[PDB]
Amino acid sequence: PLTLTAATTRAQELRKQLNQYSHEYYVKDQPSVEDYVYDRLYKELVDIETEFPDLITPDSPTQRVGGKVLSGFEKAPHDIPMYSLNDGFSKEDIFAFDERVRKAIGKPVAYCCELKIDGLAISLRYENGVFVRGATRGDGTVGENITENLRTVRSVPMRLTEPISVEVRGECYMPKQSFVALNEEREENGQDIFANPRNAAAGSLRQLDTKIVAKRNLNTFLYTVADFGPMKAKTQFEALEELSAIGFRTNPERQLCQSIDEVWAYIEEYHEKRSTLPYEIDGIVIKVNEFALQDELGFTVKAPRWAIAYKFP
Ligand SMILES: CC(C)(CNC(=O)c1ccc(Oc2ccccc2)cc1)c1ccc2c(N)nc(N)nc2n1
Ligand SMILES: NC(=O)c1ccc[n+]([C@@H]2O[C@H](COP(=O)(O)O)[C@@H](O)[C@H]2O)c1
Repeated sequence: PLTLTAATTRAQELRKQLNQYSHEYYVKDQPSVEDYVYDRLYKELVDIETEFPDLITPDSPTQRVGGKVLSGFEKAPHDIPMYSLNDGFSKEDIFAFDERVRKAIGKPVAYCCELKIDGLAISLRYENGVFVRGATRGDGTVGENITENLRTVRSVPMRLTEPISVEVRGECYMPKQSFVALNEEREENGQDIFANPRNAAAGSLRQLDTKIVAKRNLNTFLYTVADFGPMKAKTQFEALEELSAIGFRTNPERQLCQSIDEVWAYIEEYHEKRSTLPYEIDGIVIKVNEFALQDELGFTVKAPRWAIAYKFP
């Protein structure tokens, strides 16, 4: 019953179908099929892999549960630095930022506005569509290679929609509910609770046992293209849409603003919706939308001159 030949073909069918369902469930936050449909196919795949372990692949959904236990993390260089952001705290700071931008560019400019997610910055590298390296930001030029841990974060694709080679960046965070649940479990086990979601996500990704990480319910929001590869985006808003197109999870609250006044309205809007979000945010990030204009503004030693983070008090 069921030969290696038949199982080999069936395994790929299952991985493709299950991965599509996972993409819808974890990346789109909108499943198409009921859980039992996914569970049935998943069990079939588990049976095939148990019978023929050689059919297990890096992109099989069964690998999300982890298993490897590292002795420590290897250094993860960032040839393209992961910059920090300059901060603003008042309406004055924001309009001041706009003034400097207009002074340098010589004309009004559009701004892509995004929410600043309270989590840990991460870099994801793909070669021919295959996930090959996951890394923390560290000090900006050198972080930690946490590839194995990130393989367990359900929203991180193991194989992209297109076999392209790129490096993208974003935030890995822990949703409020999972943060609450985790602290309750720690209280039950006599452990020190995490002070906030940020520390919980950072501590989770520092865990050497991938099995533990797999149960931490971490999620992601990607917003930066570091190595474009064949990507076509020419603006940040376009980049966000393209990141979504190739398979990554992006934050849906993004908005392209045609004026600094629209920018401030965005800030006021989400400062109010803040408590309603399933994840914590420490602010709003405002970026000159056009890459050509970002290039003109350049970077300071620490951050780009074309973006600013409005921090909530
Ligand atoms: C804007 C940027 C600083 C990312 N960008 C970069 O790090 C970056 C780095 C080299 C770049 O270009 C170079 C490429 C090669 C060599 C030198 C520069 C361009 C952007 C940033 C930082 C933190 C963010 C955050 N917490 N939330 C959101 N929503 N957005 C954020 N955006
Ligand atoms: N309906 C779907 O498309 C879908 C996809 C992935 C996981 N799930 C559910 O998520 C839970 C965890 O499953 P995984 O650990 O395999 O990701 C299960 O309860 C499963 O049914 C549902």
